[PDB]
Amino acid sequence: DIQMTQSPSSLSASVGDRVTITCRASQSVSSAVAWYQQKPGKAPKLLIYSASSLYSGVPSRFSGSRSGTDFTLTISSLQPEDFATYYCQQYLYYSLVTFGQGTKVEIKRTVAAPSVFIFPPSDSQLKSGTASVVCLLNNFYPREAKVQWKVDNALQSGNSQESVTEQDSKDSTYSLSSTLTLSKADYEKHKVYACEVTHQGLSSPVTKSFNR
Amino acid sequence: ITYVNYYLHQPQVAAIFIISYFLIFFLCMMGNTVVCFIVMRNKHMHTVTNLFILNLAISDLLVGIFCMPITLLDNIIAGWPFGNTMCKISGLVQGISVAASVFTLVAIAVDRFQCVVYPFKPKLTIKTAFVIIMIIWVLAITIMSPSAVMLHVQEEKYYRVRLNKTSPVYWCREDWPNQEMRKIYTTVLFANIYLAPLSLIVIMYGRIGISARRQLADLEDNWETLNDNLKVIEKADNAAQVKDALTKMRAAALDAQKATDFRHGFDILVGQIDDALKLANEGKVKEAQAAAEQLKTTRNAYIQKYLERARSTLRKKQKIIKMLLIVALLFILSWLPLWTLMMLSDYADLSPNELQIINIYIYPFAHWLAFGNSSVNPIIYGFFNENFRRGFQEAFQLQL
Amino acid sequence: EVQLVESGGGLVQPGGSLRLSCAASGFNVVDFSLHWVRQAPGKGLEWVAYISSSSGSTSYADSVKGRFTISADTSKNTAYLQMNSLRAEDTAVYYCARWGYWPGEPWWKAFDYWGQGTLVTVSSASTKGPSVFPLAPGTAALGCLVKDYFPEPVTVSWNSGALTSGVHTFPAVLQSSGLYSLSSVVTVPSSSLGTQTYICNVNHKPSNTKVDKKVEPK
Amino acid sequence: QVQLQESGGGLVQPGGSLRLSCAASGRTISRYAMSWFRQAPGKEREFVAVARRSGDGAFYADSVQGRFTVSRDDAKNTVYLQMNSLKPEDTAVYYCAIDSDTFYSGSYDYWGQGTQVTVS
Repeated sequence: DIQMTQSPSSLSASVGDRVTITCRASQSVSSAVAWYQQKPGKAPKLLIYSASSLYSGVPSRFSGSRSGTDFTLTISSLQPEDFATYYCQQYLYYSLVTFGQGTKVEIKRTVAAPSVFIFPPSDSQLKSGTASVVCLLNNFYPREAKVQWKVDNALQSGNSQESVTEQDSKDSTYSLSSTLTLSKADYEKHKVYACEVTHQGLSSPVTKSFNR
Repeated sequence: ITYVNYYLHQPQVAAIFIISYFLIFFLCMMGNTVVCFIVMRNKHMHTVTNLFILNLAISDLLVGIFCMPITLLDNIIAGWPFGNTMCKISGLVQGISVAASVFTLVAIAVDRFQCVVYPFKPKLTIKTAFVIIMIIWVLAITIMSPSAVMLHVQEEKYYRVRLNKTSPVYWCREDWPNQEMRKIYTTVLFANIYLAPLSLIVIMYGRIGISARRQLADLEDNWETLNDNLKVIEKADNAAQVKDALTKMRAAALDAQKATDFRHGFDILVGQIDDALKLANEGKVKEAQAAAEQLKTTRNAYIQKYLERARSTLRKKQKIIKMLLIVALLFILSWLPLWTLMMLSDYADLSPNELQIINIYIYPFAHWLAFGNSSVNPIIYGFFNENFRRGFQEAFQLQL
Repeated sequence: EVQLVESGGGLVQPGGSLRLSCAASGFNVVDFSLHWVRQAPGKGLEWVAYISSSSGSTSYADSVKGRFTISADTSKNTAYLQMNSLRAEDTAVYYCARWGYWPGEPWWKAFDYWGQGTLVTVSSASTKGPSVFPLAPGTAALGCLVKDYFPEPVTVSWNSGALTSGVHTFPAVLQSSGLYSLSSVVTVPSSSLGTQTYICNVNHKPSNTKVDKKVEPK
Repeated sequence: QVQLQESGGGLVQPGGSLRLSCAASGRTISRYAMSWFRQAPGKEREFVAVARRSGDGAFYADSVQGRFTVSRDDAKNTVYLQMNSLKPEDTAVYYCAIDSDTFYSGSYDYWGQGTQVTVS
């Protein structure tokens, strides 16, 4: 019931930066909030308890503080191993625990526009009665691009599913793949299939199309 | 070529001047003597702030002995009857005491800032206060030794004083190589001694006032959150808002305990909120209310005494801060005419008539106000402390 | 050294039953309250339940009330979370965490020690092998689509691991039919398209298939 | 029905400094992201930088990274592009842009005429 809102979900920062994560509680709980760090594939680790006290063994760069119902975590020097997802939990009673929505601290990088490719379905897949077209966005840093599928200048919804990789270890850039799946009967109806991409690093949308 | 009588002022104005100076001298003497007697005689009085108050009394005594009668005799008589040594001693002592008073006020304000805004920090010891007093005196010595080391009495040939012995008049003034160095030294002294400590003291006392008021407001809010939510539980009909009331009580109890035997009572109170919270979670409200009704017994037996005693220190702490603010403000207001008259006569190019009016009617008044400030601090201390009033009665009864 | 270890998490049909076990070493479960906190794939942590065996006090989240039951056996020093009538949104990684008792530091240190977490998957899909399909292509992209497989784990390599530069294997996305789809792409110079042959080898251990599909330009 | 005007520019020697500024009239800006683009003779509208909403970072192209700085003043509904160490490769027409997506998807619809910045 005690809503715990962790607004700065997106945090792009570089090594040595001083990052700050705020957390807002609905009710006026005491200094009874904790900050946890979770790296992908692992369990959360206690970083801060009692809204100000540093847990034993964790680096001293992390520091939390409280003002009213506003609890803020800070990393003075963002070490390369500080890139994880940070969660803001309130522990007022045993049965009243509400974590925050989590903030993913990523590596700051220069803007790169995605390179957009389109792949029509293979005839082998057509033999199975289904056709999946796939549009690939390659090496774009800000994970905010939007892909729209146009089939004879018609925009569809509910049939396109996309997945984005984690930030690359080499160049710290994201890659995305959007698959639009249709039946063969619904695929042979139309001839032109296009994926149109909008990116913050792109002046105009990049449209890659193929004719069937 | 001007003959001047030994006495210059009219007998009536001279009489009122000397009687006013004698009145302020007697007030300063009596007040500082009784303050020193009170601080030395009663062992419970000795603290860091009281030690700095004793230092202030010592500086005011130095002003009263080495600066006030000498200035009065300088004003009543034409020129400077005393030698160069007496004049340099008087001026140097006045400057030393001004600097010592300013630095002691700054130290007092810093100590109370640590006491109020950051009470978790350890309190300064008597030895630390004593070494701070010593370094303050050393700083005053090294900042206004140039006035004493560079000074001389100059003879003016155009005015000769006679009773039936005629002799050219003498006056002691800072004989700087040029007025530029004197002006820059005076301005830097004004900035380091008056302006910057004024701003620091004002802003720090304001921050103390903010910090002092906030602590009591939260204490009252947490106390009334526990009290009013208890009435909610008694009047609640179902277990949803008993849980909500118990949730509000728990946060307030944790907050009140954080505010600085006392923590043990909050340990029991929070545990009973948990005990009532378990019953509310199980579903039935009737036994949760009964468990909540026993929180009143521990609230009365462990929290009412905590709240009334925690409230007591807060109120008493303001009065000391207010007294220190008043004595700081009165010091700053009393020395304002002297510094502003020096600035006006140095920077603001005025008419020769304006400077003539400044020297005759404004300089003696500003000088009297600054010297009369030394007799004001004991009055403030006595009227803002019941302990000093008891010391006043004890000393008067003992000696009379 | 204290240590929470979770076990019992496995694939179950919707409406089925499961029993997670949290073994606690180092400390005794009498002196600490044991909490179950679940994290859905791609989502955040959410508190599920807790038990305090000192007082036997149990509580559950409103989303699992009446469907999960938490017990604690102190003879074996373990806790159990029996999850029955499991729904499709109960699939998640469950962590067993340790929260001390009031007063003092043990309570103020909330969830200081967690377990490694065990993953439960609630779906009615059956174990079936994937269908690998080619994605015919300065530089050009080239990959293969590995779709219609269950359960989640599947490995895709290129040229038997010889090709690792430019290879992006996207996370599997749960289809509307309960199966999974994945894409493995690689960006290679356009000159290599005409000469070098590219093969993606896809291995699905649960279905014991090692289909390797070669991709060619058009 | 919303337009946005850009100022600054001119002839600047190499290593100089310019503070371009685009102010949008007719709509609020604090909820959006304001980007700066460059068009050089024979070049197709190269991205320069972008300032997201307050509390979010400001991102730059690798060409202008470390030299340009995009500030954002929402009191006047304006964004500034402080350019420092202007090399002769920055000679281009600079456009401001405001994307209609609050999720920063880069949907640019209002651009403006741009300001010509010539470096020798």
